[PDB]
Parts: sequence; C-alpha cells; structure tokens
Amino acid sequence: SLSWMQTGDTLALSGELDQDVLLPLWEMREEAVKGITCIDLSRVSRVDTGGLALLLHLIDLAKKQGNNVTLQGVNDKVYTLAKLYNLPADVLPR
Amino acid sequence: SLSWMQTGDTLALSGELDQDVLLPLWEMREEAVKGITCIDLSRVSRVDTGGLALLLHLIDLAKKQGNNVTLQGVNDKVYTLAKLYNLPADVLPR
Amino acid sequence: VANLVDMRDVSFTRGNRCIFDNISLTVPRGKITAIMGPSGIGKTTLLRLIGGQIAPDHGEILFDGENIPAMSRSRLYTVRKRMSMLFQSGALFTDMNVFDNVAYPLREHTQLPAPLLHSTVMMKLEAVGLRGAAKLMPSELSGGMARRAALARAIALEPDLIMFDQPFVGQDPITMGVLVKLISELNSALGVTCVVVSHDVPEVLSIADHAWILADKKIVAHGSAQALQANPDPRVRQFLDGIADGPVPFRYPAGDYHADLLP
Amino acid sequence: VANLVDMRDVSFTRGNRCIFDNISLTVPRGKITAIMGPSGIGKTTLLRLIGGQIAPDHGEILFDGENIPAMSRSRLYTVRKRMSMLFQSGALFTDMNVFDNVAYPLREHTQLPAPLLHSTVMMKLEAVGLRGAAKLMPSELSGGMARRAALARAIALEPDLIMFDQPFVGQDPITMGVLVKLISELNSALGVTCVVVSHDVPEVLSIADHAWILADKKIVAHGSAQALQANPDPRVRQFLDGIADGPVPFRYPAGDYHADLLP
Amino acid sequence: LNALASLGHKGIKTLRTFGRAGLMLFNALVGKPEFRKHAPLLVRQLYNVGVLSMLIIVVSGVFIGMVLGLQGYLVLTTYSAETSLGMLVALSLLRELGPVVAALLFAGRAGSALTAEIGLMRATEQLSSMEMMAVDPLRRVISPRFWAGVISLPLLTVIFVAVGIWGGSLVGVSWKGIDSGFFWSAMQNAVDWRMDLVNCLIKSVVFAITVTWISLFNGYDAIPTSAGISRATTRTVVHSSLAVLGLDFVLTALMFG
Amino acid sequence: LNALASLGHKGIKTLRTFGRAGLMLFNALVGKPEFRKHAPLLVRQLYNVGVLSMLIIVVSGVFIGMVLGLQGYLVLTTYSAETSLGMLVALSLLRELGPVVAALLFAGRAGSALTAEIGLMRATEQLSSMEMMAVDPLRRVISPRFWAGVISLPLLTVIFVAVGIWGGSLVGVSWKGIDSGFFWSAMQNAVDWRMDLVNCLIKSVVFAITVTWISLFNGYDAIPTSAGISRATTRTVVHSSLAVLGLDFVLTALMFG
Ligand SMILES: Nc1ncnc2c1ncn2[C@@H]1O[C@H](COP(=O)(O)OP(=O)(O)OP(=O)(O)O)[C@@H](O)[C@H]1O
Ligand SMILES: Nc1ncnc2c1ncn2[C@@H]1O[C@H](COP(=O)(O)OP(=O)(O)OP(=O)(O)O)[C@@H](O)[C@H]1O
Repeated sequence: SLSWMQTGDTLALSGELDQDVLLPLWEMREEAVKGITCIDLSRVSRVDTGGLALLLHLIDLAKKQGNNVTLQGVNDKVYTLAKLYNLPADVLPR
Repeated sequence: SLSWMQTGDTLALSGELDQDVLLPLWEMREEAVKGITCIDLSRVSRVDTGGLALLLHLIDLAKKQGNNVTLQGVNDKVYTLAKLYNLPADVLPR
Repeated sequence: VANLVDMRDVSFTRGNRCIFDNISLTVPRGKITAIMGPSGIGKTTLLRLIGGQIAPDHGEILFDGENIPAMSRSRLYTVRKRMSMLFQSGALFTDMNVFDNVAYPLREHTQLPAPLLHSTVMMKLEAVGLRGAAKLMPSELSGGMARRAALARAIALEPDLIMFDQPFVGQDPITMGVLVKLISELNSALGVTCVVVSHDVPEVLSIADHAWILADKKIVAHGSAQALQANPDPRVRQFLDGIADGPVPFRYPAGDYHADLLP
Repeated sequence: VANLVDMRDVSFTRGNRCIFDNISLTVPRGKITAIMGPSGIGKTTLLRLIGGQIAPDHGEILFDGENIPAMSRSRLYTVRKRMSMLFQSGALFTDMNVFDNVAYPLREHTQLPAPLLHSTVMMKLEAVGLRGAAKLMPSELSGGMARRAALARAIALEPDLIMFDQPFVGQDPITMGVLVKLISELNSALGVTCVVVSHDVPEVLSIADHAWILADKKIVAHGSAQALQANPDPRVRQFLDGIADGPVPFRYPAGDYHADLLP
Repeated sequence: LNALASLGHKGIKTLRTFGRAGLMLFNALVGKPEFRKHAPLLVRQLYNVGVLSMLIIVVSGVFIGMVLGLQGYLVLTTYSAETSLGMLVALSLLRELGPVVAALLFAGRAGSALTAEIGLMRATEQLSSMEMMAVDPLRRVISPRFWAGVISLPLLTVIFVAVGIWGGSLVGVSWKGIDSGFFWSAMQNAVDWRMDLVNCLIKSVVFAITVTWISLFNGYDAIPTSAGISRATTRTVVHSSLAVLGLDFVLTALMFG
Repeated sequence: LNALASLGHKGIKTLRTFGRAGLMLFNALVGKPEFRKHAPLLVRQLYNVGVLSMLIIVVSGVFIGMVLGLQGYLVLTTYSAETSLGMLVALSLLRELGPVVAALLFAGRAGSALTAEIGLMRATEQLSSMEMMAVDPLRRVISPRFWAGVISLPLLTVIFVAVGIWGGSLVGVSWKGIDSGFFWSAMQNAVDWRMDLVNCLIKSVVFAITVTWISLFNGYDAIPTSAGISRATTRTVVHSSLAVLGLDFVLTALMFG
C-alpha cells in the first residue's frame, strides 16, 4: 500500500514504497503537488530504487510552480543510496 | 670440427661439439668404442643437447662389451645440464 | 535462519568423471563468501547447479527453506527474480546498445512509466561508474567495461543474492582494484549477499569472510580469513602460498629413465 | 655490447589509433627483462613487431648489430633459428601428438639420427616436467600443461632469446608457481635471455631485473626492481599498487546530472 | 565382439539426439500465443533470413533459366520441335528444380548462418543468462526464428521460379530466333493448376519445415567452444543436403505415382 | 553527394581483396618443388577432403538418378518413346547436372570445412608461430591443401555420374518394365567421346580451381576472433555458389554455341 495525505501545503506519505505499488502515484503528478514545502517520510518501511526516483521526481517538479521542499523523517536507508548514486545538491538537499 | 683420437684404451675428443658436426661420429659406433675406460673432455668449447646425447650414447654402449667408463676434464657446463634433465647415476656417473 | 544457501550432500558425475562427491556449504546473510579450488572443475559447474540449470543426483539445496530441484516450472521462474548471476565473459546481447541491455529485465518483469523507467536505469549506470557509456554497442567495450555493465544489469530487480562466476580473471590491477571497491559497497550498502567463486588469492582474501577451499571433490579445510592463513596442511599451504611441488605433483606419472631415452 | 635487443625510436599507428609513439628499450644479455602496461596495448603487438612480423614506420631495431626490417627474406629466416616465442594460448598443431609437436623443428632445421633424435627430445620433456604426457593429442591438455609443452618446443635449437607472450594469465598459483620456477632456471642455466611481457605485479617482480612500464604510448618511469617500488609518481603508484582511482579515471566522461535523469 | 560394443554406444547416442530435436521443438511452440511482442520481433528476423537471402536467389535464378534455355534448345532442334521450349523450362522449373535448388541455396546461406547465431549466443552465455532473466528462450528466441523460415522459403521459391522462367524466355526467344507470341502460347495450355501449380508449393513448404528445424537444432546442442561450433555449421549443411534429397525422392513419388 | 563517399570506400576495399587473392596464391605455388616431404603430407589431406566427401556424393547420387528416371518416365510416355530414357539421363547427367550439382555439394562439405581449419589455425596462432619456425606456410600448409582439391573433384565427379546413372537404370528398367538390353542399346550410340565425355571433365576441373581457391582464401583474411570466422564460413558457401553458376553459364556457351 502507498497511501498518502496532504496538509494543504505539505505532502504526507504512508505505507510501503516498492516498485510494484508506485504506478497510481505516478498518475498524480499535478494534483499531488500543491505548492509543497515538506515531505514527511513518516511510515515508510522499505524504499526501492524507482520509489526513490519517484521521490526524486516529485521534489523536482515541485520546483518551477512551488517551493523549495524541505525534507525530514528519513530512516537513514535513503542516505545510503544518496552518496551511492552520488546525487547532487540541487536535486536532493538533505 | 669434431676431431677425435684414441689411446688404445681411452677415447679422446677435440674441437667443438655442436648439433651440426656430430653425424660422422655417429657413423663410428663400434670401431669408435674399443673397450674404452675414460673420456677426456679435452678441447670442447661448446656442448649441445644432442652432442650431450651422443656423449650419453657412447658411454652407454661402452657397457656390455667393455668397461665402466671414467670421466674427467668436464668444463662444468655439462654438470649444469646433468641435474637439469635429472640424469640418473647408471647412465652418467660424474 | 540467516543461511540463505545450504546444500546438504550433493553427488554429481556427468558420467565419466565423478566430480563433486560429498560437497557441503552454507551461505549466510550479509556475507561475502568465497569458493576457491584447483582451476577449472567447479566454476561454471557449481554455479549453474546452484542456480537450477543442472539437477543433482543426491542431496537437497535450500534457499530460505525451499528445495531447488523440486519446484514447479512456474514457481522456480518466480524465485529467479531474487537471485542473479554474472558470467566470466559477461553476457550481453550483441544486437542492442548498452542502454537497452541494462534496462532489459525491467521491461520483462515489471510495469513502469516510460520517463520513470528511463531515469532509474540511468542513475544505476552511475552506480557502477559507467554512465558515460550510455548508447554503445557491446563490441567497443574493451573487456574491462564489459563486466561492469553486466554488473549494473545484475542489480535490476533489487537482487538479494548475486552469483559472481569468476569476476576476477585476466584483468589489470586497476581493473581488479575497481571491482573490489564496487563489490565492497554492494554488500555494505543494500545488504546483498554475493558468492564470489574464483582463484585469485591476494584479491579474494581482502573481501571474504568465510572461505571454502574445494581442493579435491571434498570440501577440505574451510574456514575464516585468518584461520586458513595459519593452517599448516600441505594442500592449503601449496594452494594459497603457491608452493611449486607438494601433494600436487611437479611432474607426470611415467616410466623409468632407462628405456625411454635408451631405445 | 651485451645489449641483445635495442629499438631506437619506433613510431607505429596502424592507421586510426597511433599506438607506440617514442618507444625505446634495451635488453642486455643474461637478464630477465619485463614489460608491463595497462591492459592490452602492446602484448601481441610489440612481440610480433620485435620478431619481424610487423614492420615499423620509424626507428631501427638491433639484434647484435643488425637491423631487423632491412634483412633479406632468406637472411631473416636464418636469424629465426636464434630467437623463439611462446604465445598466450600456446601454439600447438592440433593434428599431431605431443611428441611430434615438440620434436617438430628438429626435423625442419637439422639432420639427426633417428634413435638419437628420439632420445634427445624425450629428455627435454623431463626438463619441463612433462615426460609422462608423451603421446597425447593437444586436446586433453587442461590448459596448464599446454603452455609447458610449447615451452619445451621453444627450447629446441638452443635459443638465446625466448619471447614470452604473456605466460602468466588465468592460471592457478600452483601453476604460476611452477612457471616461475622453470623460468628461473632457464636464465640461470643455459644463459638464455627472456622477455616476459605481462601484467601480473606480485609474480613478475619476483624474477625481473630491469622493468619497463609502458603506461601511455611513452615508456614512462622504467628502472630496476626496488627502484620502481619507491617511485611516488601517480601513474606507477596506481598501477603497481592497484589504486582504484588516480590519473586513470574511475568513471567515464559524460554530461551533468540535470538532463540525463531529468528528461 | 570387442568392436561391436563401440557400435552399442552409438546406437543409443544417435537416437537421443532425435529425442532432443523433438523435445526442443515441442517446447518451442506451446503456450502463450502472444502477438504484441513477437510482431516487431519476428519482422527483424525476416530481415535476417529473407532479405539477405533474396539477392543470391535471383542472381542464380537467371543462370539456371539461361542454361536450360540454351541446353534445351539443342535437344528440341534434333527432334525438330521449336514450340516445346516453352513447355519444357516451365515444366522443368515448376516441378523439379524450383523446389530442389532453391532449398539447396537456402540451406547454403540461411541454413548455415542461422546455426552460427544460435551457438554463438550460447557461447557467450546470452542464453544461460536469459534463464536468470526468467524468460524461456525457446518461445522467446527460437520461435521467432523458426517461423521466420517456413514463411520465407515459399516466398523464396515463387521469386525463384519467376525470375528463372524470365531468363529462359530471353535466350530462346530473343537470341535464338523464336517468335514471342508462339513461345507463351504453348506454355498457356501446358500446365494445370491443381496438380502442378499448387504442387510446387507442397514440395517447397515441406522443405522449409525440415531445413529450419535441422538448422536451429544443431545450434542448440553444439559444443560451445570455438572448435565445436564451426564443426556444427558444416554438419548442418551436409545434413540438410541429404534431407532435401531424402524427401524429394519421396515427394516426387506421391505426386507422380 | 554524402552517400556516394560511402561507396568510394568500398570500390577501393573490395578490389584489394582480389589483389590479396592473387598475391597469396602466387606465393603458394612458386619455388622449391620438393616431393620428399609433400608426398606423405598431401595424402593425409586427401583423407580430409576426398574420403570424407565420398559418402555424401554417392548417397545423393542415387537419389538424382532415381528422380530423373521417375520424372523422365512421364515425359517420354506422353510422347510415346520408351527407348529415349537411356539417352536422356545419360545426356542430362554427363553434361548438365554432373558438373553442377557435385560441385555444389563439394562446396558444401569440403568447401566450408576447409576454410574452418585455416582460420582456426590462425586463431590459435599456429600460423603466426610457424613464421618463427622460419618455414613459409603458403608452400607448407596451403599448397598441400590446394592440390588436394583440384585432384579430388574430377575423381568426385566420375564417381558421381556412374552411381547416378546406375540408379537411373534401376527405376526405369527393373521397376517400370523396360527390357534391359534395349536400355543400354540406345545409350550406346547416344554420346560421343570428343565433345561429350571429355567435356564433362572440362566443366568439372575448372570448377575445382575456383572452389578450392575461393575456400582457402577466405580462411587467410578472416578476422581471427570466433565471431569473424563463422561469418567467413557462410561467406564462402554463398560466394562459391555464385561462382559455380557464374562459370557454368559461360562454360555451357562455348561447348554448345
Ligand atoms: N554435458 C556437459 N556440458 C558441459 N561441459 C561438460 C559436459 N560434459 C563434460 N564436460 C566438461 O566439463 C567442463 C565443464 O565446464 P567448466 O565448468 O570447466 O567451464 P569453465 O567456466 O571453464 O570452468 P573452469 O573455469 O572452472 O574450468 C567442460 O570443460 C567440458 O569439457
Ligand atoms: N591489422 C590489425 N591486426 C590486428 N589487430 C588490429 C589491426 N588493426 C587494429 N587492430 C586492433 O588492435 C588490437 C591488436 O591486438 P592486441 O595487441 O590487443 O592483442 P592482445 O594479445 O589482446 O594484446 P593486449 O593484451 O595488449 O590487448 C586488436 O584487438 C584489434 O582490435
């Protein structure tokens, strides 16, 4: 499951993040982002490579209409994959 | 050149020992050995592998008609090839 | 139990040779296990046997509690999403470019959005340091870059066990130095077990944790890294230290020096 | 002058690549010289060039004072009795047995008595420790014994220079341990020079006396054994010690991380 | 007898290869009749075996018709019948040489080079890694090639007979002085449709089932070293060449018995 | 034009291979006509290309004669002339199919597998080490193979026509009810010696010069990796198969013009 919520200005996410549950959340890419400024990483249990890339896409097109999105709640598995694929600052700042 | 002499009971040898000069001395194999007991190694300058093997044949058929041939005058190049091909005692004693 | 792979007592023999009598090995989780033997007897043999290409004649092989040569055709197809391999020559489809090769099994095993699929395979080429070779045909790959591209193809469906069919042979110490650096991270990050099977002592010992020396058909003298560095058995001293003649003969069995050179 | 082989200033280029600009090397008598490299940038190229298979476009090559690509057809045939080679795969005629292969060039270059010729080639199989493999076809040779048989075929006409086209690749440390033991005696005994050309640092340094590291097209940083062990140049520290990334890049030249994963 | 035990190994061995040929092909054409993937996958294979094999057929097809029109012209003139040339080379091509020679050259070009691509694909373990991809290659890489043969060779024969019979209409009509309206006229009422025209296809389509199967089987059980694969290529040409004549003598007995 | 420069590379490239084919063969047959070494060396090569190619010729030779005796039997009966069968299959074999089909199968078995042995012998550098032995291989390994062809194929044709014409004498005489003494009788005064019997050899011996040369050249300039060698084998079969029909149309023009 990839249930997700909003606060009106901040996108929430819950459930697990796999490469088999992410396709309906790809269908929401313009009503999903609403001038978002933060991303919770609240109830993630596993992160996958494409689910990281889906995470990487949502922050990126949250530019040019919205805010510079802050990050929090990371379970320190994504930071392992961060320097692994040596992702730059301007696509993923913390 | 592969000039060679006898003493009546001991085969002498002179000149160089190459793989290109040894074929007439192969033709002498029964008039060459005359109950020989010693081999001089007097004027050898180079020894070859087949010329060693020609040397190894002359001592060997000097058995069963003649003596147990003593050896001398070796320039200490043949002793290098001796343990190289690990030649036993009964075919080459010193 | 953390033991991912465990074969109990495998008895092979193709039919004339009788390789693999009384073999046994355990592969736990989080490890970098290592198998080393004479040279050319187990390498492609055991790895296709452990993969479910060749069926044994005795024993049982576990992958988290399931017997491997007893599954269905469909069920053993499904467990192939877990484990993958990496061949000694590098198995690349020649009639493609290197992008489509590494992005191949994503199109065969999952449904992905097209700009999303394109991006997530592009970053994984950076994960092996091979992003720049993006649209090359697999002919101009100079060998060294060929193995790394199949390695990025190996980590596709998040594999939990990656079989390394001799990654280290015939290569430069800079290229061997690259491959030990990549394979060190991929067990530390991502928690992936890997079964390296080779014969290269001063490289495999820098990464292994529990080696298994397969000298004869038996699994004689297996252990950890520093334990096998001090075992004074004549087999393992000859193999790891490269002794010229021990129990393994220097020469060949032959006759005496009396009739062979004296006809 | 004891310098057997000396090429002055060779300038190659097949036509698109420009390998070998400003190369230079001296090979003296009694030595075991050694040539390294990065990974396939000289190996079969230089050795057929030094043998008189491929003509250069510049420079002069000496073998006791004679220019090699200026001799006649007949005269350069005659100097081939001096020098010989040993290929990376082992060049054995497949439609023979291993006796006739090692006894081949004796029937092509000298006149010998038949029981004498049979005996003198039999002992030379003992010289490589391969007397027992006497009448085998070159298919059941298991690789390791294949190189040693061509090595006994190499020492046929008492050669004074034996080119070793990568003897050390893809083999077991016992088999590498055999080949360093044999090649040590054949320079000590018989005074034969040998030009080993490979890339295997912890084996070639145990036997060499004056190495020549051919990193780029130049012959940069050549010297003796312990002298190149302390040279802190970034090329020779990366190559001999296997540093993962120095001047040789880790990754490939590519674009930025802004348009490749963000389409 | 000591020598009769060496035949006892062979009589079991040579029959198990026939068991492998049926068992490989039966797995190749059963289950999942998917058409979304194969329809661009197959049409790339017809560029491999159809288009590259097209040029050799037509440039050899003009030489057979020019020879039969030349050699047949002497045999008719000694029996003094000019008009029979049109019902000779039409007769000879459409029932004898059309199915037999075109299948020979197809075994030559497309028969051998298909076997090379299979055994090489196992030699670099592109086959053995596709099992780790959990895609069954026999429906995936064999059946695009197998249907690429049996569809091709009937369309390789009808191009052969036509350009063969056109070259026959050159040397007799134009060069060796025969009226053009007379040549086709004897050919019009020469051959029927029911036991001649479709009969050319029956001889040709049953050849394509054998040659494509005998080619792609030898790639599947060849020794993957570089020695055994070229041995398998020259085993494919010699085995198809017996099977085309081993079938044609049977298939000429039923139609004309 | 930008595309016409891609043809400018080819028009120079494809002519330099013809320069290599003459230059290799000219060095192969000049100087040192030694016979002490070659006479046991050559007779081992005739076991390679003559004896192994013998079985495929005879088992296919009986099928051609049985087909032509079957198919020819319908064409004579519609023109009501029984005796013409003996002067038909003798006619057709000895001047048309004898030189053309036997050379095809010889290009099949012996044409391809000779090229495999050459390119493999350069792939393991048995060629490149023989230059270090200072023995010129073109007189040493090529000319034992080249003479092994042109001596063989005339003796491969005369075995083909004979076993071909014997099978033709089965199905017409024995099975399809024709007197035996009548069949050879029309065949006796059928064909002469001067423009028929030696003419079969002239068509066959000029094929052996081409097929053996076109086979052993492709082994000499093939890419020594395992991919390029099997490419060269299927380039040898397709190039000989045009050259046998590219010559036969010329060689049927002179004899019957
Ligand atoms: N049915 C068979 N399939 C494959 N190889 C077989 C078979 N029967 C016998 N063999 C022999 O056993 C060997 C199996 O291949 P092998 O495991 O040696 O490949 P490899 O990758 O070279 O392994 P290594 O590097 O350890 O030698 C082959 O060399 C082959 O000669
Ligand atoms: N005319 C040519 N002959 C041979 N190789 C050529 C030629 N032109 C270009 N090349 C390329 O140059 C290389 C020459 O062979 P190379 O010296 O690399 O063999 P090697 O034994 O692999 O040596 P190394 O180990 O240094 O690669 C080949 O890989 C080939 O692709």
